[PDB]
Amino acid sequence: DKICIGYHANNSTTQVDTLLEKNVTVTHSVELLENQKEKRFCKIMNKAPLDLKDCTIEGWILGNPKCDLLLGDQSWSYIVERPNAQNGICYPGVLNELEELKAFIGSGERVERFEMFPKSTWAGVDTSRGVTNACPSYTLDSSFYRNLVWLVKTDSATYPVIKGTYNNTGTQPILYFWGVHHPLDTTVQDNLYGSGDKYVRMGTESMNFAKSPEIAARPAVNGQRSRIDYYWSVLRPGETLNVESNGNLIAPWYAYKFVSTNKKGAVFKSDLPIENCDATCQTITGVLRTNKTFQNVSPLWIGECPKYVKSESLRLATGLRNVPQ
Amino acid sequence: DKICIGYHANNSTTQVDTLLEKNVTVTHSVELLENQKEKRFCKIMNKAPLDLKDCTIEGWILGNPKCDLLLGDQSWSYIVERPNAQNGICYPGVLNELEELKAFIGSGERVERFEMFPKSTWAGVDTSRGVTNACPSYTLDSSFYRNLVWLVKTDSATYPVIKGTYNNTGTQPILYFWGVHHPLDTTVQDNLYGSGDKYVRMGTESMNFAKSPEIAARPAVNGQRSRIDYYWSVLRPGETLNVESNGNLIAPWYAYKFVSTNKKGAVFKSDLPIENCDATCQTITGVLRTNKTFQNVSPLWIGECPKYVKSESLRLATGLRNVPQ
Amino acid sequence: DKICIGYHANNSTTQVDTLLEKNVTVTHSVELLENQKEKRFCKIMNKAPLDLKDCTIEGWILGNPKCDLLLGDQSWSYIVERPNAQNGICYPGVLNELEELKAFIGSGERVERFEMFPKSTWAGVDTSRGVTNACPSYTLDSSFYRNLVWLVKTDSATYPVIKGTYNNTGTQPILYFWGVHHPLDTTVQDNLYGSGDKYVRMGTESMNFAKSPEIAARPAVNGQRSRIDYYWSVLRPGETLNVESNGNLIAPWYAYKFVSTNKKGAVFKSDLPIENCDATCQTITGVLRTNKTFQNVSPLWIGECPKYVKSESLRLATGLRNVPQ
Amino acid sequence: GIFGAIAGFIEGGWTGMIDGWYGYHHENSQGSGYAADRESTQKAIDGITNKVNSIINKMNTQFEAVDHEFSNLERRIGNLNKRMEDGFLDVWTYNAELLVLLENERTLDLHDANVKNLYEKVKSQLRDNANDLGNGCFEFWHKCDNECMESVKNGTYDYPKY
Amino acid sequence: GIFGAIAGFIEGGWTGMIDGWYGYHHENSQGSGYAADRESTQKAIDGITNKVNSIINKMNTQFEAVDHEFSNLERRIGNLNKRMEDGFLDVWTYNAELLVLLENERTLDLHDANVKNLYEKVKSQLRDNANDLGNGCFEFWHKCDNECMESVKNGTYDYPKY
Amino acid sequence: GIFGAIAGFIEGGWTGMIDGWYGYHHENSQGSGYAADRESTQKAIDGITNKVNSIINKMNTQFEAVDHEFSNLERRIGNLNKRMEDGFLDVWTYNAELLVLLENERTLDLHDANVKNLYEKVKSQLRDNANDLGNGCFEFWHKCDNECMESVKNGTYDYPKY
Ligand SMILES: *[C@@H]1O[C@H](CO)[C@@H](O[C@@H]2O[C@H](CO)[C@@H](O[C@@H]3O[C@H](CO)[C@@H](O)[C@H](O)[C@@H]3O)[C@H](O)[C@H]2NC(C)=O)[C@H](O)[C@H]1NC(C)=O
Ligand SMILES: *[C@@H]1O[C@H](CO)[C@@H](O[C@@H]2O[C@H](CO)[C@@H](O[C@@H]3O[C@H](CO)[C@@H](O)[C@H](O)[C@@H]3O)[C@H](O)[C@H]2NC(C)=O)[C@H](O)[C@H]1NC(C)=O
Ligand SMILES: *[C@@H]1O[C@H](CO)[C@@H](O[C@@H]2O[C@H](CO)[C@@H](O[C@@H]3O[C@H](CO)[C@@H](O)[C@H](O)[C@@H]3O)[C@H](O)[C@H]2NC(C)=O)[C@H](O)[C@H]1NC(C)=O
Ligand SMILES: CC(=O)N[C@H]1[C@H]([C@H](O)[C@H](O)CO)O[C@@](OC[C@H]2O[C@@H](O)[C@H](O)[C@@H](O)[C@H]2O)(C(=O)O)C[C@@H]1O
Ligand SMILES: CC(=O)N[C@H]1[C@H]([C@H](O)[C@H](O)CO)O[C@@](OC[C@H]2O[C@@H](O)[C@H](O)[C@@H](O)[C@H]2O)(C(=O)O)C[C@@H]1O
Ligand SMILES: CC(=O)N[C@H]1[C@H]([C@H](O)[C@H](O)CO)O[C@@](OC[C@H]2O[C@@H](O)[C@H](O)[C@@H](O)[C@H]2O)(C(=O)O)C[C@@H]1O
Ligand SMILES: *[C@@H]1O[C@H](CO)[C@@H](O)[C@H](O)[C@H]1NC(C)=O
Ligand SMILES: *[C@@H]1O[C@H](CO)[C@@H](O)[C@H](O)[C@H]1NC(C)=O
Ligand SMILES: *[C@@H]1O[C@H](CO)[C@@H](O)[C@H](O)[C@H]1NC(C)=O
Ligand SMILES: *[C@@H]1O[C@H](CO)[C@@H](O)[C@H](O)[C@H]1NC(C)=O
Ligand SMILES: *[C@@H]1O[C@H](CO)[C@@H](O)[C@H](O)[C@H]1NC(C)=O
Ligand SMILES: *[C@@H]1O[C@H](CO)[C@@H](O)[C@H](O)[C@H]1NC(C)=O
Repeated sequence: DKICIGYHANNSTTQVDTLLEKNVTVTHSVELLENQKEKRFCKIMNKAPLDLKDCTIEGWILGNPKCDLLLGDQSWSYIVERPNAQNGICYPGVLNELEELKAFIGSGERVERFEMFPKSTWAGVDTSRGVTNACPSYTLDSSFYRNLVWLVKTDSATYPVIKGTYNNTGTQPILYFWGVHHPLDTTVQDNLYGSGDKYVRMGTESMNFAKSPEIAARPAVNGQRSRIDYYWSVLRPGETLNVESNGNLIAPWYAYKFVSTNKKGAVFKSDLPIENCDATCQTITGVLRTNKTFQNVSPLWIGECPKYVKSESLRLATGLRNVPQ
Repeated sequence: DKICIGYHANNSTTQVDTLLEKNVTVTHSVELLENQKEKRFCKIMNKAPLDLKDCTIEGWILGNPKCDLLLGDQSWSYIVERPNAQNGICYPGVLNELEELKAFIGSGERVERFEMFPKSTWAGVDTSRGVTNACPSYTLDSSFYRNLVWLVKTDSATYPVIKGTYNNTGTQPILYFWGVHHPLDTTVQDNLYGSGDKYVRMGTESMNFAKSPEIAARPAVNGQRSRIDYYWSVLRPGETLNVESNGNLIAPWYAYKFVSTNKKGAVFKSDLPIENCDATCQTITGVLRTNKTFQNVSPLWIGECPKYVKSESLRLATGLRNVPQ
Repeated sequence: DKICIGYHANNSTTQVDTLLEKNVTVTHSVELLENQKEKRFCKIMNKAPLDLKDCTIEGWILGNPKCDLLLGDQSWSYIVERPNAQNGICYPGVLNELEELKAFIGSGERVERFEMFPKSTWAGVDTSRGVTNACPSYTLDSSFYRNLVWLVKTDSATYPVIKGTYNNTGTQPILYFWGVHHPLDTTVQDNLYGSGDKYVRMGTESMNFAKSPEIAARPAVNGQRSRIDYYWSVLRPGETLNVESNGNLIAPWYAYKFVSTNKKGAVFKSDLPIENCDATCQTITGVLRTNKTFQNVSPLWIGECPKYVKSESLRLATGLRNVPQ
Repeated sequence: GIFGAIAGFIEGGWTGMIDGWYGYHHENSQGSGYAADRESTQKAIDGITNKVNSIINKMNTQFEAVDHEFSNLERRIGNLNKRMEDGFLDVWTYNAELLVLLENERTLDLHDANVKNLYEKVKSQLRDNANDLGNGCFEFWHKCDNECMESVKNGTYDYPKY
Repeated sequence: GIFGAIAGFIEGGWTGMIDGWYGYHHENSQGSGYAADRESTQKAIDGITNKVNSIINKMNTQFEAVDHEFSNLERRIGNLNKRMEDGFLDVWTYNAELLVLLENERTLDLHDANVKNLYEKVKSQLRDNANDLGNGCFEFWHKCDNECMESVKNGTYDYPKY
Repeated sequence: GIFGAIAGFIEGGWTGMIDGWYGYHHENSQGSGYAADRESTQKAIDGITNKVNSIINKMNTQFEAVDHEFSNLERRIGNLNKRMEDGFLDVWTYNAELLVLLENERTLDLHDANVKNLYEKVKSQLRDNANDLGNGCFEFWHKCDNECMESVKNGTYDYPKY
């Protein structure tokens, strides 16, 4: 007659590591790390992402004519920019504070396009010949940014002082754009804006801007030796904007009422497919569907994701050392 | 006849958590985290903090006329700026590199105000009519910054080239300020500075400055459509400053000999009361009086504080499991 | 007849600390931290470091005449700048974006000097009198930067519009330099560049530059009340550079084909000796020769070093408590 | 294991005991069988469940990388952002991997301790009345029927009898 | 507890023993009383005091947040500063909370081990001369006066006598 | 130590045992000698070697400080870089120093456990046939020659004989 004391064994081959010993088979364990992704983009909070397709961020938001598919109001949970987008800044030039612009837009949720300065704002000048072959649309060989208007002298008269004003009476900040033209030589300058020292001056309650044309021949890009210095800013609720110029102004035409997100916001550069599905966790390299605590897929995500870690495995023993006989 | 082995029990109801078990009563324990504050500001190293009261940092250091209480020499262990301070930049404009200025001042301990350029420095111009209704004092309806002087043309003569020089012969760096006026139109420009292309140029051994007026009508602020671009810099010991201008100069009048702190320095934005007491640890939301190792009150402090942590409690068992009978 | 169970003791006096007990003698232990350095610089990947000797980074790369020892092609595993280097920017002025320049150069491995714009590039102007006593060589009392050329008017003629072009057809980016002269007054300006409003304009596919002379008397440095604003940039493979100027240009003469490193790169400010030896781990304060896991010598290094830590000792027990009898 | 029971003086486990982690094998005239000790098994499950959840809860924050962009004249702050992101990636990897190795070692030790104490509980009950075979088994000197067995398992074995 | 003594085979503690953590209860013709074992109590106090101070010393640095300000065109570095400050806040919270849970578990284990070893020290001294009741109590077979009691407590019990 | 063997009921170590960490001292008619127990010694060496290497491997990344420079108008980001570099310096110092204190305590405990279990292995083999002296020594009641000694050491002592 006998009684023995003992412990559980089973058919487990699953192993864990300890400080004293590697590769120890245990009866029960839990894996804490996820290494599996769905290689696609999905909706977050069942709001869809904004695919740029063949437009870059600059082309979309400046209103590049070949980005008409995107033109107007947009809502997004995040933005996907494709690595081989061809339609960006068509008329050569620098967009000032580009990296801060992308960060600002990334913090957003929704834009409403609206007409900020109708072409009939600018007295005594031409608003209908501001096109170029550097900026084709899909139908015209010479067009321009739908959110800007390239102002040129009329008939013969010297290009006069023009003025514009907009008091933001709404509750939402306004994202807007403008520019300063820099011709390649002094005859192109006179053909377009006449003679005299020209300026572009802008101002709000909290911001001043002043720039002059810098005439010089730059290397040809998209067939142009001239340049444009593009600019952006944000008009806060209650502020008002004054535009005063007597030459070289690429005027703000349309602009965006901007809704700031409370979540995180992201701008993913990726060629992954956007599909019709939902997710709570979206990394730049795919969706994660897990309960697990860690993941080694990506540090870059939107939504609620597991902690990122370089580990291949994080298996925790729960059961005991498996010693079957 | 018998002898038993056993362990201490007592009337403790204090509990701790372990990895295996929550809510375990123990005979002895120590709490390591502080969650208690005195909601007030005190002296640090029994040197008092500088209350700005109704002035912002810009108003205080530019010498806004309504900040005369603060005007002159100051010593501080840290600075308290009130959220509803009304007296800042009275004549509308941007203070350049504002955030770097606040950081510089925060690193300080003491300022000595002194006259850098007496009004009689600037030859052939008027130094007594540089006032404005945008900048009232408590007695005059039209005054100006006590540390600056708004220079205007005299009588009829064209505003000439003026010059100023200061060789810092002392042992302390000098914090100083200047400006460039930007009138709303071209008649106000001529009424004040005459005709011609104007400039403000400044230079030291290690710094150059050059700017021109940018004439345009900005939205009205404090009744002004004009603007001033304010500037600041630091003249190091042994350096000398040259001011050359022929228009639009808001001249440096008074300036500050600046003593850099060796401690940390802080600029607290808070409406908490400053009282007559001492402390070794001052957080933005109150004094901590402790021996404890952690605190969950604030990450922001001056003095010698406990490590900040989000925890509600960090109770360490010292005694054993309390099992009374 | 008896058998005893027991454990090893030895003559060890080496101690370790535990959470419960300090200063415990153990039979065996391993030290994990290194505190020993060779106070010298050695080769890394048996490529030697570049000693600047008596030149600063700016003097070396601008081609200060007193840095001819360094002039031309260089390869390095890292750069040693000496704290008391006297030969830097000889003709007073600011090198724009200096800190970004040092970071760029630190990321490099090799420079090839080559002639970018031969003096015969600039039509109708003098390229042989651009010297100064502020910039002596070791033989001439008045010379200039070997990588720049100070252009001055000829004979009598107004200084005309000059132009230069360089299409980078190679596979390596090009580091190049230029400048804009700022004379102390308006006669020196006319003596050198003639009358009229002058400009320096530069441009590539991705960069624009435009600046004008700002005439003013600055404090004397190296005998000069004038100044030069120095500039630098990088011409990427496939880009081309256009220089257009009608006054005040300090032209790019020589330039550097730049090889970017894949390793880390470092710029050590130190007066330590460079000797003929090899190393795998080089800190700013000396070589480390170890197998150990930690080191308390320096956070700053190139090569493959142990983790930096403030500890004096990190001794791990391997053996047991030493209890000899 | 440091307590010497699992893969120690009790050389192996029981695939035949399916209803728990620690327990008994009895043998008498009525026959043979395995039975879990539910008190010590449940206590172990509660403890380890609590350990797993505490780890899961302490690891319940995330460091958020961003891919803000940086121009070619922002090499210093772009590299600052990279070294900081890599910085937190390295300490959290260290924390997770080190915690798992440390907790695994102690978890196996806990089980080992529990088998040992269970064995001691039974040894302390039987005393004279059984022979300790040295492998976790006790041979009774008296007859132990099913209610005698059950009284050992529930810790109420009546020594003065038998 | 993994050593099986506290709230184990010694079911409860003694509110009557006030002068230490571990000790004895004796009973003989002269009567009854509690007495601390000072050697093992003091050794435990020194160990745990050392543990508390070491934790307090390793936690004796502070990460310093600053509220430097950032303009609207410095959104990237302003957010860099925020994520880094939150970064260190999260690892130090993790470190403190995890350390406390881990150290509490091991501290209770240490006490448990100490009661167990004290019990073993006495068992090893008495051997035949007393009956181990299984609950930490020993019934002597011989008379044990006050000096006999004290010789057990100070670990000099003389077995060959009695 | 929490297991009570090292500097405990086995008061001191043996300078005379040079070939291992744990072992035996025997004494019979043929004389006296020390001998390492190679199984438990080797197992301990493998375990601690594994612990040392795992620590060395988890600490095998480095935070890289840079001395990029910062102008006088970059006080905020220059200080951001300083606080971040000091930030990682402090958590890695904490991690290394705390890990070493914690691992040292547990390493000494492991050795203590191993001596204890070795002692138990022998006690369990001899049972009646020897007298446990309470200090790790066993006095045989029967003659134990060299092959009898060796059978205790290799764990095959034959109780039914003698
Ligand atoms: C631990 O196990 C023992 C043994 O299994 C349990 O004792 C058993 O208790 C039952 C009743 O609870 C006893 O049976 C009774 O017998 C009388 C007739 O004699 C009958 O009229 C009652 O209705 C009942 O059937 C049984 O004899 C007894 N076994 C013994 C003494 O060996 C004990 O209750 C268990 N304790 C715990 C806390 O689980
Ligand atoms: C451990 O406890 C025992 C028992 O309490 C201690 O032994 C006791 O020691 C005292 C003296 O130190 C003995 O008393 C002596 O007796 C003679 C007369 O016989 C007297 O003239 C001496 O002046 C003294 O009073 C006492 O008999 C003895 N108790 C015994 C043997 O049962 C022992 O010293 C303690 N050891 C330690 C290390 O604390
Ligand atoms: C553990 O130790 C014991 C004792 O040292 C080992 O048993 C010994 O084994 C040898 C052979 O392996 C026995 O010797 C044999 O005797 C016969 C004559 O009787 C001879 O012809 C054989 O060639 C051989 O010499 C020896 O008697 C025996 N010692 C005993 C029984 O006390 C045992 O093998 C060891 N086990 C392990 C796993 O190491
Ligand atoms: C509003 C306007 O002026 N549009 C013009 C445009 C501009 O005048 C010009 O971009 C300003 O610099 O010029 C257009 O063609 C210019 C033409 O120049 C040649 O040298 C070049 O080889 C061609 O590729 C082309 O750029 C233009 O297309 O922009 C005509 C347009 O009406
Ligand atoms: C030194 C000086 O010029 N002070 C003037 C001031 C300046 O000329 C003016 O600020 C420069 O732009 O003008 C003062 O009043 C101007 C007046 O303008 C009206 O259009 C407006 O409605 C009023 O609110 C007021 O700003 C002034 O107060 O600054 C007079 C002062 O003497
Ligand atoms: C190319 C050229 O002009 N070189 C001159 C130089 C420049 O004209 C001058 O630096 C431009 O501002 O002037 C040189 O000497 C100038 C002389 O000025 C005195 O006031 C001063 O006291 C002297 O130290 C010295 O600087 C020069 O050395 O640069 C002559 C040179 O040929
Ligand atoms: C040991 O572990 C490694 C990975 O950790 C695994 O690839 C290998 O198969 C394991 N070996 C055994 C015998 O389990
Ligand atoms: C428009 O702006 C002016 C500032 O010039 C402000 O005073 C006015 O109230 C605003 N009007 C509306 C309708 O908000
Ligand atoms: C358990 O702990 C929580 C907080 O940790 C406390 O609020 C609760 O009262 C505790 N429960 C018991 C029974 O002690
Ligand atoms: C003032 O500055 C000049 C530089 O122009 C310097 O040479 C001189 O020594 C200084 N004077 C004093 C008194 O420090
Ligand atoms: C205790 O440790 C300190 C340093 O940790 C050492 O200086 C001192 O000599 C040690 N004391 C003893 C007695 O070993
Ligand atoms: C030089 O640059 C031009 C751009 O103006 C480019 O089209 C041309 O192909 C380049 N030539 C060579 C040889 O690379």
